[PDB]
Order: sequence, then C-alpha cells, then structure tokens
Amino acid sequence: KYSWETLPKKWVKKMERSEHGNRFDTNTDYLFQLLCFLKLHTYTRVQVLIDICGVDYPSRKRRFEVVYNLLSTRYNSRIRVQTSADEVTRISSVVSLFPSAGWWEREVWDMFGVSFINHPDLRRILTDYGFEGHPLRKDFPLSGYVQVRYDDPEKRVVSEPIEMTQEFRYFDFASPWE
Amino acid sequence: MLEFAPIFIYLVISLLVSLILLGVPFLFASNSSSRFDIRFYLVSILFLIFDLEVTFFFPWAVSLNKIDLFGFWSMMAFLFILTIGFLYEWKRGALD
Amino acid sequence: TEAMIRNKPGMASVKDMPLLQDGPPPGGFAPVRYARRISNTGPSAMAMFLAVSGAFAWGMYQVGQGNKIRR
Amino acid sequence: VKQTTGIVGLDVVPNARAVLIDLYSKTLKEIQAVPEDEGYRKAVESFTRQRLNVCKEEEDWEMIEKRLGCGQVEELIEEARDELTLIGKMIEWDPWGVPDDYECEVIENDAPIPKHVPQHRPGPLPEQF
Amino acid sequence: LARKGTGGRSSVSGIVATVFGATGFLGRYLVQQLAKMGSQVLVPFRGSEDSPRHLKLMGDLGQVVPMKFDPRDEDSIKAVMAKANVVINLIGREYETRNFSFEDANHHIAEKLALVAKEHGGIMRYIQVSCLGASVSSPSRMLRAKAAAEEAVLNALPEATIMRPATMIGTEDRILNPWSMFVKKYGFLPLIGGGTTKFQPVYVVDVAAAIVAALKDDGSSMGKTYELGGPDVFTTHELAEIMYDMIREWPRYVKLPFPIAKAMAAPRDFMVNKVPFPLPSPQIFNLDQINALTTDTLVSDNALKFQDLDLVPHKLKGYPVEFLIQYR
Amino acid sequence: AEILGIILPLLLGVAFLVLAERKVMAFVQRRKGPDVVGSFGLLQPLADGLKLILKEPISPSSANFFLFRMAPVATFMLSLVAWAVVPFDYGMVLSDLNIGLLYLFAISSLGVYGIIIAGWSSNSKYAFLGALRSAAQMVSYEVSIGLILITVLICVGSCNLSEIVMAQKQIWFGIPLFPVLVMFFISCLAETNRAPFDLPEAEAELVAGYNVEYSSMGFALFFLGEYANMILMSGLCTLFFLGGWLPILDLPIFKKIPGSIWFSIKVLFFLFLYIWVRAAFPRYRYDQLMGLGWKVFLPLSLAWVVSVSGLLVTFQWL
Amino acid sequence: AEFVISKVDDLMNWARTGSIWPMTFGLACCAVEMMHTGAARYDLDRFGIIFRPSPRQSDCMIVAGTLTNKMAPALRKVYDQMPEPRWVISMGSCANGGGYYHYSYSVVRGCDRIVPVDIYVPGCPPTAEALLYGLLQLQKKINRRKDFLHWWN
Amino acid sequence: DDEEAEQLAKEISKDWSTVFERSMNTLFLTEMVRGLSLTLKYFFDPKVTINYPFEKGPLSPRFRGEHALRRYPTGEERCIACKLCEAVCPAQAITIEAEEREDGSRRTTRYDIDMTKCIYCGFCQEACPVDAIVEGPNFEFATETHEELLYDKEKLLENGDRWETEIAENLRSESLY
Amino acid sequence: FTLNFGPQHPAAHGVLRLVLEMNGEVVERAEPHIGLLHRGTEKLIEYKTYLQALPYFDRSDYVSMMAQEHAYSLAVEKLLNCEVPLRAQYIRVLFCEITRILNHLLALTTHAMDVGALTPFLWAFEEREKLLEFYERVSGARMHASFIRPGGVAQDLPLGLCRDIDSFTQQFASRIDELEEMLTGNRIWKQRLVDIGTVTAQQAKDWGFSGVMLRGPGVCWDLRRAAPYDVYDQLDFDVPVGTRGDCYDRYCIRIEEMRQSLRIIVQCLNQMPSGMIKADDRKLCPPSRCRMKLSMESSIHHFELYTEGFSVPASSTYTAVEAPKGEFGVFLVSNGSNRPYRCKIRAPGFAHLQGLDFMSKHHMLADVVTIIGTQDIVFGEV
Amino acid sequence: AAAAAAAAAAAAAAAAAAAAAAAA
Ligand SMILES: CCCCCCCCCCCCCCCCCC(=O)O[C@@H](COC(=O)CCCCCCCCCCCCCCC)COP(=O)(O)OCCN
Ligand SMILES: NC(=O)C1=CN([C@@H]2O[C@H](COP(=O)(O)OP(=O)(O)OC[C@H]3O[C@@H](n4cnc5c(N)ncnc54)[C@H](OP(=O)(O)O)[C@@H]3O)[C@@H](O)[C@H]2O)C=CC1
Ligand code: SF4
Ligand code: SF4
Ligand code: SF4
Repeated sequence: KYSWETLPKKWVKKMERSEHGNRFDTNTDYLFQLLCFLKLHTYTRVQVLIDICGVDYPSRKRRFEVVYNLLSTRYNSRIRVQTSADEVTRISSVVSLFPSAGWWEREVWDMFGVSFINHPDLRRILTDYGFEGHPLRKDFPLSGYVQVRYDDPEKRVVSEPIEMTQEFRYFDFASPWE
Repeated sequence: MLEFAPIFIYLVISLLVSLILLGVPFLFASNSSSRFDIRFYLVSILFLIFDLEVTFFFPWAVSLNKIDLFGFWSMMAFLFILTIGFLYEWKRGALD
Repeated sequence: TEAMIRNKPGMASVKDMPLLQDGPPPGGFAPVRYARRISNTGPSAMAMFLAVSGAFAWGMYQVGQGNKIRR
Repeated sequence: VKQTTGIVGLDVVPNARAVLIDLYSKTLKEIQAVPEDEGYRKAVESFTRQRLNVCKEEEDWEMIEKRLGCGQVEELIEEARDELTLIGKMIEWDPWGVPDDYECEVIENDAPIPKHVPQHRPGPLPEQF
Repeated sequence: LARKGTGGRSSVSGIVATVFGATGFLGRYLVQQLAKMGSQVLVPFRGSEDSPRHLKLMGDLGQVVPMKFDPRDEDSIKAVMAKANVVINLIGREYETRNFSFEDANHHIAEKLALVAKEHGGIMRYIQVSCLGASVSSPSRMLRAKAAAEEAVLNALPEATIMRPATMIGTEDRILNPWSMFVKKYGFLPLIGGGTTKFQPVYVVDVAAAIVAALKDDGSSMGKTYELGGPDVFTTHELAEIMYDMIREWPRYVKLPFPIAKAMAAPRDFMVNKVPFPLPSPQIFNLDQINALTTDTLVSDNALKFQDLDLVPHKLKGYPVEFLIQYR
Repeated sequence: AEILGIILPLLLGVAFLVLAERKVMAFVQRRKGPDVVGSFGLLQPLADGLKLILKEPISPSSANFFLFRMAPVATFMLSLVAWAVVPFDYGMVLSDLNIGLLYLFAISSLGVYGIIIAGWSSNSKYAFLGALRSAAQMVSYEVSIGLILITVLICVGSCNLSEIVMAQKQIWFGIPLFPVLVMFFISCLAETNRAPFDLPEAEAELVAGYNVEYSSMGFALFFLGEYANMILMSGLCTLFFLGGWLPILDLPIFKKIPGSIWFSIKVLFFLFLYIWVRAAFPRYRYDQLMGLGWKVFLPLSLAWVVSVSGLLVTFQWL
Repeated sequence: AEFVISKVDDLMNWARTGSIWPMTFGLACCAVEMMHTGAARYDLDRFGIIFRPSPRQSDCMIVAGTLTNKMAPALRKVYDQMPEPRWVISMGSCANGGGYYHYSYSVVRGCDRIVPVDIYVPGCPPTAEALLYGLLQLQKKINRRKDFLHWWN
Repeated sequence: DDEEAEQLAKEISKDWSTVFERSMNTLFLTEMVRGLSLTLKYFFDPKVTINYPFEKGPLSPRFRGEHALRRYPTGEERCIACKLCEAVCPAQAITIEAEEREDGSRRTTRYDIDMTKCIYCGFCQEACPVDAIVEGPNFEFATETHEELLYDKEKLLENGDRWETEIAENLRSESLY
Repeated sequence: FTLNFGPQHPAAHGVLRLVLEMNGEVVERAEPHIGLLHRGTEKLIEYKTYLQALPYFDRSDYVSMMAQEHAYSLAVEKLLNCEVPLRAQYIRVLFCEITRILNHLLALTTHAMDVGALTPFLWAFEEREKLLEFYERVSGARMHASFIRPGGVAQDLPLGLCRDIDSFTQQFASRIDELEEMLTGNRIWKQRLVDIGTVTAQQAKDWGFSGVMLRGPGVCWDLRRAAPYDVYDQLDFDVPVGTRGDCYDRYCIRIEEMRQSLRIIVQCLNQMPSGMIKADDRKLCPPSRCRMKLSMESSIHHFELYTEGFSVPASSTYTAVEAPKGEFGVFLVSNGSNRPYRCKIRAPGFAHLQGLDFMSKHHMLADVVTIIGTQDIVFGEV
Repeated sequence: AAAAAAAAAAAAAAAAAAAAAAAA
C-alpha cells in the first residue's frame, strides 16, 4: 500500500492490518498528526471522516480503542486509523481537520469516556442530561444503574430512582469447541 | 346615512351573539369531566401612506366621468409621484 | 435429504429437481417507463396572453357598453 | 474556456496551468526541508515533478487533464495547495526518522471476503478521455 | 409483611391495600407511597373510570388495580376487599352533596367499611382517616360525623389505627388552591373570622408518610388515634401570608365576621332541597368548614404526633408549598 | 332583529366550512374526509363543536376577562358585521350603504386591531411577534386589495355594492379584468391567512401564534373567524368580479333564475378555490410573501388602476 | 327520568368519540405507521381524528416509538397541558411496554411510567389498521364514559 | 462570482419571444395552473381509502400479528418446552418454565409472551421446531390495560385454537417456503 | 436570542429538538439536541446473537427499513465469507431499491409537507402503502421486515410478488411525475428551496455527508458505483448528481434517484435467477422447516443457529452500503463469540444533522425546517 | 440584516447523471 511507504514510520506505531479494511493502529499522540496526513496530501486524500467508533476491550490495559474510519472520495479507498486510550487519557481531537468529528467525539466521550483534547463543546450528546456513567463500556450494565424514570407527587417531574425491572435474562449460548 | 341604522344595531346584536358564543363553553363542563423589528414600522408607515393614497383614489374612482381627461391626468400626476415614492422605497429596499 | 423434499416422481438423478419459484415470466416484463413524460401541450405563451388581452379588448368594451346602458 | 467544474465550490480557474506551475515549483522548493531518506519526500518529489513536467509541456488545461490523469485541474490545484500545507505542517512536529524500539506489528488476515460485499473496486483508469 | 424485594416499584411488601379514598388529593400521595415501597393497591373508584387513571402509573403492572364499587352497596365493598390485608379509609367530604349526606359520606361509610372488613377476617391493619379536632360537639357537622366515624370504626373493629390529619396542604388541595383562584379576584382574600383560627396544616406527603408508617410499624399503632398535626402552628391569616410569598401578589386581605360568612354560605346549604340540580361544590365559603373555622381546636394536644412514628413533618415554606408557583 | 337571519346561517356556514375544507382538501389527496360522524360527515362540525364546548379548561383564569376574552369577540364581530353590506340578491343586502365598499375597507382596517390586540394579550414573545407579522401581512395585502377595488370601482359608477353587482349585467368584471380577479383572489388569500400565504399559519406556528389562554372557545372563535372572513373575502371576489347575483343571462327554460342561488354558486366556487389552492401549493415563507405584496401585487395593481382608467377615459366608457 | 341523563351522556360521548384530535407524539417508526394511518388509505380524518401539532387543544396523545429517558420529561410536560377530558394511546411495543429496548438503560419501560395510558395499540410495528383499531377502541372507552350520570352521582 | 453567474443565467434567456414566454409563465401562472389541474384530476378520481372496520387492508399469510401457541389436531399443545423461541427472542418476551407432566411428556408449565416487550419479528415462529408458536394474523388486540397485554402462561396464547382455522391455512400455504 | 425550535409537525420529525440562536428572523446558529431517540442500540446489540441483532437495523432508520438490514448482512458476510446466491443478491437489491423508493417517497413529501404542500404527502403515502404490500407480503411486517438475514435472505418471494412489483413499476413513473409536476415547477417551491442549505462540496466532504447531500454538491460519489456490493455492478443505473447543492438540487436528485431506483427494480425483476434463497452453508443459514424436521444434521444446525448463532470469526470490518439517507455503515468488531462486539452503526443523519449548524446559518427561521427536510433526518439513526 | 439572502435565481434544470451512462 502506498500510504504506508510515505507515512512516517513512527506515526503508524503499534499495528497495521491488510484486509477487512486496512487500519493503522497508531498512538494517541501521533493521531491527529496522522489524521493531518492522509488528508491534505495529494496521493492520499481522505477528506471524509466517516465514523469514530469507540471500542472497549476491558481485558486490555488501554481499555478503549477509538477507531477513526476514513473514506477517500478521491482515490475511492477507506482507511481505519485507530488509537488506544484508557478511561483517563485525553486523546487528540480531529474536529479541526474533519469538522464532522465534533458529534462523533461527543458520542465517543458520552458512551465511553475518552475525553478529546481541544475539542470545542465536548458535552454528552446521546445519554440523558443528568446521566452519570458511560453506557457503551463493558462494565456498564445493560439496564443502567439509576435509569428508571416514573411520575410521582413531585408533579410534572419524572424522578430518576434506582432501577428495578424484569431481570435481563442472559443466555449462555456459547458452546465449547468454539 | 339612513341605511346606517341596520349596521348600527348589527354591531350590538353581533356583540350579543359573540357573548353567547363566549358563555356557552363557560357554562358546560362542570366538576366531573428581539429588541425591535423596525421593518414592522416601515411596513406600517408604508401601509399608512398607501392607504392615504387609496383614500385619494376613491373619489377619483367614483367620479371619473365628471372629470373628463383632466381629473384623470391630475390623478396620474399624483400617481406618478406615488410611483416615484414607491420606486425610492423599492430601490432603497424597504420592501423586504 | 433435499431429494426427499423436492420429489418430482422419477428424475433418475439429483439434478432436474422441481425448482418452481417466483420470477419474471419467459420474456421478461414489459419495458417500464422511468423518464419524466410531462406533456407540455397546453396553451402557449401567446394564445394565453392573446386570450387575456382579447378578453380585455372585447370585455372592457362590453363593460363600456354596459356603463352606457346603465347611464 | 472551461465552463464550470461539476463540483460546487471548486470554482473554475482560468489560469489553471500558471498557478499549477507556481504551486509545484513551491512544492519542490519546500520539500527540500525534509530528510531525503523519507518515503514522504521521495513521493512528493516524484509526483510533483511528474505533474510540474506535464503542466510545463502541455498548454491547455484539457491536455493537462488528459495526460496527467488526475481529474480536473481545479482539483489538482486543491491537491497541490493541500500538499504545500502538509509540507509546511510536516516541517513542524517533525516525525521523520524511526526511534530505536520501533515496535510495529504488521498483522495480515487473508480471509477471502465474499465477492458480493462492499469491496472498493478500482474505478476507471486514465483512459477515461 | 411478607416482603421480598429491595426498594419498591418492583418489590413486594405483603400490603395488598384498598385505599378507599385513593381517587382524591390525600389518596394520590398515599397510593404513591404504598406502591413505590412496592405493595399492591386496590384503589376503588366511585364513578368515572378517569378518576383513578392518575394511579395506574406509580405502581408496577398490577401493583395498583383500580376497581369499581358503589359506596352504599355492599357485596361490592366485600369484592374490593376480597384479596386484601390493609384497608385504609380516605372516603370523606367537606360539603354535603344532594345524594350523599354528611353522615352517609363520613360516618355511615367508615362504619360500613369497618364492619365489612371485620367480616372479611384477614384485614391486619385498618387505618381510618378523619380530620384533626374531629371530636363530638364540634360545630362543623363534617367533624361530628368524622368523630362518630372514629368511634364506630374502633368499636366495630378494634386495633384499627386512626390518623387525625389537620387541614392538609399540597398540590390540588382544598385549603390553598381555593384561596388562590380567589386571589384571582384581584388579590382579594376573604380570611374568615379575622384569622384568629389556630390550625396546624401539614404537607400531604407527610400525612401519607405517616399513614404508611403505621403500616410498616409493628403491632403498635393499632387502635391508637394519632394526630398528624405538623409543624409551625399557624393562623389562617399567617398561612395566607406564605401563599403571597409563592404566588407573586400583594397581600390585600379583608376580615369577615362569622355572621357575614355564614350568610354568604347560606346558599349552597339547600343541597337536599334543589333536587333537579347539583350545586358546584362550595370551595372557599362552606358553612360547615366555617363552623370548624370558628373554634381553633385544630391544634395537636398531648395525643400521639408524628414523633410517635419516627417521623418529622416537612415545613410549609419552600417545596411543600411550591405548588403555588403555577399561579404566578 | 333580522341580524339573526344573517349571523346564524353564517355560523352554520363557517361550521360546515371547516368540514367543507377538510373534505374537499381530502378528496384532493385521494381520501374521503370526515365520513363516519354524520351520514357524510355532515355532523362532524357539530361533533368538533360539542367537543370543544365540553373540554374542561386547562386553567380557569376568568380574572383577565376584559383584555383577551373580548378580543376574539371583536375579531368575530368584525368578520360578521362586514356581511351587512354584502348583497346576496337584488334588494337582499341588509343595509345598502352608498359607500359600502369603503365600509368594507374600514372593517378590514379594524380587523387589523382585532389581530394585534388578540396577539398582544398573549404574553408570549414568539406568539406576539407572530401576531404582529400576521397583522403586517393582512395590512400589506390591503393596499393591493384597495387598488384592485379602485379598479373595479372605476369600472362601476359608485361604491354601492348592489351597484357594483348591478354594473355587471353586460359582462362580469371577471372576463375583462381576469388578471385582476387573479390578483384579488391571490390577495384575499393573503389578506386572510388561509392560503399558500400562511407561514404565520404554518400548522404548528398558528396554534401557538394567536393566544396562550385557549379554553377551546378562543380556538373555535379564531377558526370560526378565519372561516367567516374567508366566506366574506370569497363573497367579495364574487360581487366585484363575478356577477354578484347575475346569471350568464342566457335565460334558460330549465332555469327559473334565482338570484341568491347564483350568488351562492359563485361563492361556493371561490370557497372551493380557496380549498383547492390550499391543497396544491407550498407556503410562501412570509419573507417572500411580504416581498410579493409590495414588489408584485402593488405594482401590478397600480398598473391596473392606470390601465382600466385609461382605456375607459380614452373611449368614453365610464 | 334517568333516560334524559342516558341520552345526554350518549350525546357527550358521541361528540368526544366523533372528534378526537390527538397530539401525535410520533417518535420513531410508529410515527411512520401512524402517518400511514393518517394517510390516504386508512383515513384518520374520516373518524374525526385530526392530528394536532400542539398539545394545547387535543383530546388524545398517540405516543409512538421508543420513549427515551430524555424524552420522558418532555412527554410528561406535554401531557400535563392537555384539556382534562384527555386520553393517551400507546402505539408500538416500545411506547406501550419496554419493547425491543425493555432492558436499554436510556429507554423507559413503557410510557405507562410517565403518562396514564388508556389504549395500548399492540404489535411493535402495529399495522396501520391496528393503530386504527386501537383508536376505534379509544372510541369505545369514550362510549363507556357517562360523565353526566356520574356528575349526578 | 454569484454576480456573474446571475448575469449569465439571465443573459441565457435574453431573446425576444423567449423573454415573452418566460414573462407569460410568471405573469399568468403556468406551472402553478398545472399544479391546480393535476390536483383537480385527483379531486375527481376515485379515492384510495378504506372504511376500516368493515373492510381491512390486504395482508399475507406471512403477516406477523398476535402470537398464538398452536395445538396438534388431537389436542395436546404442540409446545414441547425446548425454549428455542425463549432463546431466539430478541426482546426476551417469552418466559418458559418446563415440567414433566404426569403423562411423562415434557410441556411448559409457564409459556408467557410479553406482547408489550415483543418486537413481532416472527423469530419465534421460525425457531420453534414443531411450529408450536406462530403469529396469528389477528393484529387487532389493543387492550385497555397493560397487564392484559402480557399474554399469560399458555392460556391466552392457547386462544390460537380459535385462530387455528386461519393459522393452519397460512401455514399450509407458507410451508412451501 | 435563543429559541427552542422543537418538532413543528410531530409524527413527521419526531424528536427534533433544535435550540436555535437566532438574530431576528435570520438564524445565527442551530444547535441540534440528540438523545431524545437514543435507544441503547449500540449497547443492546453487544448482548444478543448476530441473528437477534438484525431486527434493530430495520428499527435504526424507520423510513428506509431493509437498507440497514442489508448493510448489517453485508457486515456479517464480510466476516463470515458467506457467499450468498444470485437470487439472494437480486432480491436483496430489489428490496434495498424498493426501500430507496419507500424512503424518497417519504423524505420528499414529508419534506414537502413541512414546506407546506399537503397533497404530495398523501399521494406518496398511497405509493408507500403499495410498497408495504410488498414488504408485508415477502416477510410479514409492513415496516420492520427482518428479512435480509446474514446469509442470503430470510425466505423466498411468494409466487406472485414479481408480477405485482411489475404491475407497480409500470404505474410508478406516473406517480413520480405527479410528485414532480406538483413540486418541481412551482415558483412557491423553487423559492422555498433554491439556494437553501447550499453545501459546497468541500463542506459536504468535511462533514461526512456521503449521501444525497454529497451528490447535491456535485461530488459524484455513490457507493453503488464506488463499492458495488451486489448485482449493482451488473445493474445499469445513472446516479443523479447535483450542480448547485441547494435544497432544490437535493430534491431533484431524490426525485431522479426515485426513477433510477425504478430502473433497478425493473432490472432486478427482469433478471432474477431461479436459484437458492440462502447460502448453502447451513452453519450460517438455518435450514428450511422441511429439511430440519426430516434431517437430523439440519435439525442440529437449526438448533445451534436459532440459539447459539454463527460465531463469526474474530475480525473488525466497516461495511457501508448506500442507504437512502446516505452512506449507512455498520462498523462491526467481532469477538470470536456468537454475539457481536461493539456493533457501531455509522448512520447518516448523525453526520447530516451536524450539517444543520452550517447549512442553516443566515437562513430564515422558516428555512430551518426545509434544511431538516432535505437532510432526511430520521432520529432513529441519531 | 446583512445576512446573505436566498437568491432564487440559478442555472436552468439540466439532469446531470454520472459519466457511466454507456460504457462506465
Ligand atoms: C392561465 C390562467 C391563470 C389563472 C390562474 C388562477 C390561479 C388563482 C389561484 C391562486 C394561484 C396560486 C397563487 C400563487 C401566489 C403567488 C403568485 C405570484 O406572485 O407569482 C408571481 C407573480 O404572479 C402574479 O402576480 C400573477 C398575477 C397576474 C396578474 C396579471 C399579470 C399581467 C397581466 C397582463 C395583462 C395583459 C393585457 C393588458 C393590456 C391589454 C411572483 O413572481 P415569482 O417570484 O413567482 O417569479 C418572478 C420573480 N420576479
Ligand atoms: N382535604 C383536607 O384538607 C382535609 C381532608 N382530610 C380527610 O382526608 C381524607 C381524604 O382527603 P381528600 O382526598 O382531600 O378528600 P376528597 O374530598 O378529595 O375525597 C377523597 C376521596 O373520598 C372519596 N369520597 C368522598 N365522599 C365519598 C362518598 N360519599 N362516596 C364515595 N367516595 C367518596 C372520593 O371519591 P370521588 O373522588 O369519586 O368523589 C375520593 O376518592 C378525607 O377523610 C378528608 O376529610 C383531613 C384533613 C383535612
Ligand atoms: S415498538 Fe417497534 S415499531 Fe414501535 S417504535 Fe419501537 S421499534 Fe419501532
Ligand atoms: S416475534 Fe417472537 S421471538 Fe421475536 S420478540 Fe416477539 S415473541 Fe420474541
Ligand atoms: S414454542 Fe417452539 S421454541 Fe418455544 S418451547 Fe414450544 S416448541 Fe420450543
């Protein structure tokens, strides 16, 4: 792939794949710098941040994995630059390069908790207003912690008490022999 | 004027009718089931002016056989001055 | 199985299985239109102005004659 | 003579060839500030030289497009100016060179993907004209 | 009781209550307590099925089962109290209605529910709710009836708690919401008797919290007539002073001598006479509420207060009166 | 008096116009409108009414009763009093004013008050600015209706509406001044709100655009007012331009020529045109709308007063 | 006798069942199915149902789609400003009960947690006729009101 | 540029008897009278509407409506308690508890589909091995109260016996797929 | 000056909760508020098998249902390497394209009802109630037809569906013409749409529009021509691409894309090979009812595919199709287990509704509903 | 207000497909 020859070797730091869509699992420090490359470059012109997929691996040490997808409307190719930032590592924000990253990074911080550096208006986009907790993590239970909301003598108001529901039935379908 | 008395009583009888239409809902259903938009002053002054000029149109409209071709041209001069005012308002851009 | 679900008595072989499922008839469907066939066969620019202007030319003469009769 | 680029915002430039020559000369001059043994400088030098050459040889914008098969000269100017931005950016936060540890794990999964799945096909070659 | 849960809204509390007065201002807070601590509530309604609709929520899928019943017809009260172990009684009126008289709505019902619960052996706790100072020889026929109700619910059914809530304040109440909407007669508040009345209101949430607290309690609070008074013994004028703090209005009271009021409330007391028309529920001027307003016996004596329920009432300033903001 | 015989049938007319609009505008959309309530939805207006009457208020608020509880009364009384001078047949006008037309103009100039007051008493900045915008629109297409009426007045002798409908015995002013009928209709569409011209009446911005205290009576009275104002402003496109109560004058043997029936047929045509033109056309945005009443229907109205005055002065047709 | 009361209740119920304009809280697809129930084939303007765009004047409120924990206060605030003879219809599984998202943290387990509901149109994507039958059941709920007989106790 | 674009887009239509054509279209609405004419054609055409309670919209035997537990022609609930539908259910609506009945053949003591917590995707009809659970074309079961909408353990889903005459038809016609 | 512009007409744009910071009538910034429709879809899918995950996709975009099941299926075949037949591909496109028509018929005339034209809504919804006679006939549910399963497609068309889709396609050019004659020519339409929400191509690329809002600006970019993911490389159709970018170009595209989708429907009808309906790999496709009952080895797979699942191998792919809203892509990380692992759903309307901030700057407040119109903002995907 | 007004003039309608009409 042409993109790996020109790219500074240090920027594609950790990993690199070659199927199911190619990816440059880079380091969080060289990320927005790597996103600056592949865009505003004559032979690699992405210009289009398709998606920013937070992925949570609890068993890693760098829990999350902020998977930046990238389409190249010019050369008709799609590259998936990734990162790895745990719960308390502010990662560089690429809203300055692709302004679509604004809401995607708001969602990545909301769902997961990967705060974004110098991202203007980094505010919970999806979850409730007084939401405490980050849903799309793994350790966040499906039904939520305190997320039932019912009406009450505090009229015109829906409270936010601790939650109780028919227990979500987790089925252990997974079979041995893989 | 003689025919103004029917509408004179019309105002009061329609007042009564609307008062009944007001009291009908009130009786039933018992216990159990921008700093300033000056364009609104420009539009307003401009309607004032154009309704003044329609007020001047009305007698000229109803009496145009009397004023044969001279009242017509005098009204067309008044209307050319109206049109100059209206073109100064169109170009200056008060109609927006 | 799959030779006991699609029987077709006989057939001597696993091929030639019935295989009757939905599809276009032999010869496809009719050629379906997709373009915009908006017929512009109305009154032209003229004939509409000249109907309006003609109505004004004669109808206003009729307004005049009616004003003469009323007077 | 070009009426308009179909793209909105990419305004047609009449002096396409001249500003392209300017931009490619600027690029060749500015790329000298990166170390020579970096793939980025070999790439920039090579394609900027090719496009500057084909822009100097041909005269019309249409012939520039036809030989240099890279779309439209307005998009070519966008690419060249973005490349100048990148070279003036790369001078800063210089990423050139490889630190001693340099652990880079190339991972290859070769599972074939079924053909009827979005696969980004190459598209027309510069024989489009 | 047989509680299998953690909090409420899906827990169980072994309290399959039948809050007889649930479709009412006190009822909506009591039902919410009983069905937010996770217990069934067999809310019986009297007429329009829209009455207990605001109670189908605040209870999780059958924790609140609104049921239809006729007040004068038994064999229906027995059907409402078929599957029940707690029976609270909030059925009471402050105004005589042409069909149900003061006794037939305050005393002759509480006695009837008492008897038909006694028969249905299994009603562990039967709470009986009557106004504070509802002792015999009280002027207001509502309080004499509500006293006879206590005397007949204790006799016909001993170990039956009797709350004595004083005038209860809160949203959709009958004490503050009539004064407002009469301040909408241009700030004109007709405090009757000159505000010399001394009555102890109480945030209805705390009356409910006491009615449930006598259920969650042990064998005690049985046959012991509490007096759910509240804090800050007020006077009618002083209580009105707090309304005008919430609703932005200027205090413009007037005094009304009791003869003037009883003459102003002399109409709407022909309820038994004007048969072909029901009167519109006298809100502020109620001859019986005025007879009660005369003597300031609405103060908690040495009888059991909230303190005997490990409970302390909220004040009457701030949130427990912030339902008045909707009048500003 | 006999004002009952012109307000009650007009009340029924408005109540059945809500159904006529829903039903016609539905037939346009390939669907039957209100069709279950009555035999053909004929009782649907009574159902809407009897529902709005039986709806408990959201808040009583009978205190503020002189400010905006008589402002809908004012709007409706004006929409109903502009019906006096409207003649339905020869000698069927309630009060033949020799300045009838100017009186209609004045009634509109007071409907402006109706709107402005009923919007100011709604203490909602968005709703009040909406009412002010609606008043400025209703009053900006009033200079154009004014000049259109000056045209149809030049053609006629006097402002007497019975004369304006009697001055068309020879030919309706719809045939020679058809371009004017199109401008009066497209103005009566815009003077009233119910039109391609109803951004202040954009489905949501209308309800939250007239008052805050609805109580149902306010909602019905505004809509009863809008539908009477519509029956009226359609009973003007049929006096002035169409022959008020005049037949085509072919004098058929099958047709005994009733007058009020012809006036009814024509006002039905213009009401059906109100509906049809509400169905088939997008809204004008109130920023192109005000730029259509000044920059389009005022120049094209002024030209018409000079054209129908000229062509009638040169040839002595006056 | 009582017959006059029976007929005045029949009349009030005929009104409230003929013209029942719902504030269609069309959240999600069940609003697209509700739009099909308002569309040409299954008319809702036939049965009098006029989709109001404002909570101020509306007899009903056909909440559809997933009531999110964030759209719960807005739904409650809208329900609190309908005129008292109001009803609520839950349309779709997500609106009536927890639904596909019963165990989602952000989804309330049925609008029956925010507004008191009177007819739950069943089926996660209810057929447009099914929502129409839910409304024809709300019409029954009206025809069983007899509010005058209860005002006379 | 927009200034020059305007100048040129107005110098494209700049020849007499074309300025006149465009003027006439603006002066007398032409595109708009083609809107009114189409609207009228639809005002007079037959109406694609359906007076619902008496005639209902077309469906298909694959239509997924009210869930019904089928039975074998000779009584005996078809629902052997494999719990495959309880497993396949995306919303986990079906709660199945199983007990060897006295006859000895397994059966579900509790088969409760929660219709409110149910997405009507027909996965249960596919997953069930014996076609025990199928969706009856009912779709008209709007309930006044939520508790009724939770379909009880094998008692209300056993009302599919009434719908068997249509469910057996739909299955006999769909089983070819 | 802040204005809480909510859902103007509910039931059309459900939970639209913009907070407009206006300047008189000129909007200075539009701040959309998301989450009012944020069901836990990107979390709930981590908890269910790859089969149970599919019904969420028809519930992601509620006006174009099967396009998202087709984008998910192509993300659990990108991993599974699950070659589907030709008939499955042709049906899958004949319904992805019927869905493009079902969406443009809504997203045009719901937009045209927000602008004010009331009748195109009801004509297009009669058309949509004709196409739901195909959805409801081929799968069962009129809207959420959980029909495009991972391997192939759920079950074959009924024996009379291509004849009916033909009898519909013959009469559908006329319906598009009516939707066009009623809106395209109108001066009240052009005026309401021309030069409204103009997006220069650099902006449509920056903000990741990638839909009918990336072909307005003139960027010729259709992921059916770029990344042909089915018979699309065999089917002939021209992608209409705008030249100005204003909301009147996006409308003209959506009304031509509704004709090219008609071409694709007519092709898929005229060339639909009589082949198997699902992939022959019975460990990714549950065997038919007839086979699993008669064959013991098929019964085992019907049991381990409707309870266990596929257990698609460990990988992570971003499969993006051209859904009607835009490039709907589902980034599907897959732990080896039978349940997905962070099935992230890139949904246009999350990138488009971002564009509302800059699209509707300096446009009048009444235009902010036209922008929301042409973005085809469906909040299920947001 | 100096905000850019929506000028309702433009270029005339010409359906613009992609270059892949006949031979890709
Ligand atoms: C062919 C017959 C037509 C009949 C039409 C009947 C329609 C009646 C119902 C209402 C229709 C829809 C209303 C639409 C409102 C908006 C109309 C409008 O203003 O359109 C344009 C103006 O239209 C009108 O004003 C129409 C009024 C016609 C009046 C007469 C015009 C000239 C008459 C010439 C007479 C010739 C003879 C006279 C001398 C002999 C505005 O310009 P624009 O912005 O659309 O585009 C150009 C921008 N510069
Ligand atoms: N409100 C106050 O300020 C005070 C009240 N109390 C007592 O608290 C209790 C509840 O108060 P609150 O809810 O405000 O009272 P309400 O007057 O609002 O009535 C509450 C309940 O009583 C029912 N009820 C009343 N009379 C009858 C009757 N004749 N037949 C059947 N049901 C009847 C009502 O049924 P329906 O709604 O159908 O009429 C409703 O369910 C009563 O005992 C009351 O006297 C104590 C202190 C003062
Ligand atoms: S219940 Fe089903 S159809 Fe209704 S909104 Fe929820 S997912 Fe959509
Ligand atoms: S359709 Fe069947 S499997 Fe799917 S959610 Fe409903 S009950 Fe469960
Ligand atoms: S319904 Fe089907 S899947 Fe469910 S227990 Fe019965 S046989 Fe098994």
